Order: sequence, then C-alpha cells, then structure tokens
Amino acid sequence: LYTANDFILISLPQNAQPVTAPGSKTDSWFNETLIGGRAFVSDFKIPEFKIGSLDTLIVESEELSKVDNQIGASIGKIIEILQGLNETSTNAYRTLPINNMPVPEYLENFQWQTRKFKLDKSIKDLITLISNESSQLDADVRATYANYNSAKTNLAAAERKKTGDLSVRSLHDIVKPEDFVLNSEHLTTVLVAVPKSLKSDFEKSYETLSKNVVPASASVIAEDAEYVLFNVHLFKKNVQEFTTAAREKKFIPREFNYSEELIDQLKKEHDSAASLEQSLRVQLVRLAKTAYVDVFINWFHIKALRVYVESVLRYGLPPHFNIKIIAVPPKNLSKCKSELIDAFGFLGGNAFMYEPFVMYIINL
Repeated sequence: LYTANDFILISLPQNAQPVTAPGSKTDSWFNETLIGGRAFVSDFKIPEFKIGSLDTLIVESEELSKVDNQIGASIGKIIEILQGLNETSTNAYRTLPINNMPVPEYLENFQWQTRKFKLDKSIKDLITLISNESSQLDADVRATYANYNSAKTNLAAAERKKTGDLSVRSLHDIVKPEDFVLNSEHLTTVLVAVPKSLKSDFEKSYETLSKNVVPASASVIAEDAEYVLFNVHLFKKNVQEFTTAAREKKFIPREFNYSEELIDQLKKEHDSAASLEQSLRVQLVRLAKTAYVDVFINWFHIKALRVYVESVLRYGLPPHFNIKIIAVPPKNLSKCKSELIDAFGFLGGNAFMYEPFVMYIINL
C-alpha cells in the first residue's frame, strides 16, 4: 500500500472569494468548507521580492518552472539513494526531518532564509544563486554515489571469489603452506577436487595417473556437500600427464601455485574492498542526508519565488496575495483540486475552462 503525501501551494488576490460559497470568508472556507473541512491549511509566508524589471517577469516564470522541476528531480534521486541504503522508507514516510522537525511541520512554518539568500537581490540573481547551489549539491551526491558504486563493484568481485563448490571456489583461505611441496626445483603439489562419489576411485587410482606420483602422498584437505579436495605430490615434469589423466577420470585439478605473496594479496583484496565499501557507505549516507535537507529547503525557496512571480503575472501589482499551503488527505487530491477550481477558476477569466489560477501540486 502506497499512501500519497501531497501538498498544494495556492495564491489568490487578497480579496478573492469562492464563487461556490457566496458570503463565506475565504480563510474560513479553506478550513471549514473545502473538501468538507478535511484539508489541513496553513499560511505560507513569502517575501516581497525585488522585481528587477516588469519586462523580465515572463522569462523568470519560465526559468523558475525549469529549476523547480530540476530540483524536484534531484530530490527524487537523493531519496532513491537513501532508500537503497535503508536510511528511509518507501510506501510511507519518504522524507527526512528538516531542521529537526518533520516535513509537514517545516512546511507549516516556512520562512525565507534572509541571511543566506539576501532579499536585496533581484529575482533574477536569486534564481541563479539558489539554482547553482542546488546543482552543486546534486553533483556532489552523484560523485560520491558513483564512487560508492565503484567500491561495491570491487567488493562484489572479491566476494564472488569465495563462492561456489570446491571445484570452482578460490582456495586461498582454505589451504596451508604445509599442504604443499614448496621451493623444490623438481617436485610440486597438485590439488584435485573430487566428486564425493568418486572419492574411492581417486584414492585407488591417483598413484598411477602419471609417472612419478609420490606414493601415499594424497590427503583430504577440505570437503563440502559435493566434493573432497585432495593434495597430491609429484614430479613437476609429470604434472601435464597427471592433470590430463585426472580430467579424463572426471576429477577436477585446481591450479594453485602457493606463495605467501599470492595468499597475502588475495586476503588484502577482500579486506581492503570491504573497508573501502564501508567507508564510502558511511560517507554517502552522511552526504545524502545533509544534501537532502539543503536541497529540500532550496526547493521551497524556488517555489516561493515561483508562486510570487506567477501571482504578479496573473493578479497584477501591488503584490497583495493570500498564500496557503494545503496538506491534502490521501485519496482526495483530485477532489481538492476540482473544488479549488470551481471556487476560484474565475480568476483565470471565463474563457479559460495551465491551472486557471496560481496553484502547484507537490508530491511528497
């Protein structure tokens, strides 16, 4: 079960009243009449931004639409990453707290960050500044995610080496130097994975699989559900014959040339891959969480700007607007929207039955 957590940002002229409820006060209508009083409606406070030029409003509206959509896409990705790491949930509660309060509490009290994004800057310059910072945070998250994924690649490769039965699995964490004839110019050791059913066949036959097998040298050094792994000591010059003969008997010789260096480096691969994945996972969780918060705050600063520009374009100046954020109950978004349109769609002109007034839907 997926439970929608949708919000509507709406702006109206200060003196606009719902056509469907003549003689109602607009503010009480929102609380008591809209969808039978079942929405949670809050004031949404927006600064009176510095319009650089009346002529650039339409271009700012277009840019704000683009940036609103871009940051929304970025936040969606960050959330996906956190979900992939079980740092947040899917069907419900798909956010993190903002400023140590739940998203809905943050949204019921939105305040423009006047010390961060100074209100003496034009709309044009605020867009640039907020858009650039948000883009950088997105690039930062993407870079660390790519690095983490690359670490996961090395970890998965190292882990894969220790999987499978004794016919395929790496033997480096199984064998000991005592299992081998080491540092001989003429003698060596072959490891053979033998299907458990053929264990006796091997024990009976190995001493004659080639010339110069050391008699009685075979021992069982490991076993699993399907296989026994034997060592066998024999002359280096006879290893090809032994290997070919063993394979013809359905035994599986396992190439293994024992050295401290080889074993050490194979151990160091797995250890180092695990430590690297661990470190990058922690780095990624921390960065994705801090980025989520800063990006979400920035997203709502962009929405504030967008709502202001649109309200100026659609309702004119001076900027006397009644602005609200609505928490819509699950399964009631389509109805809330239609009730709002019936009540206030006149603002768009009778010919326009795009929303007919300043209204944005945010899917959280």
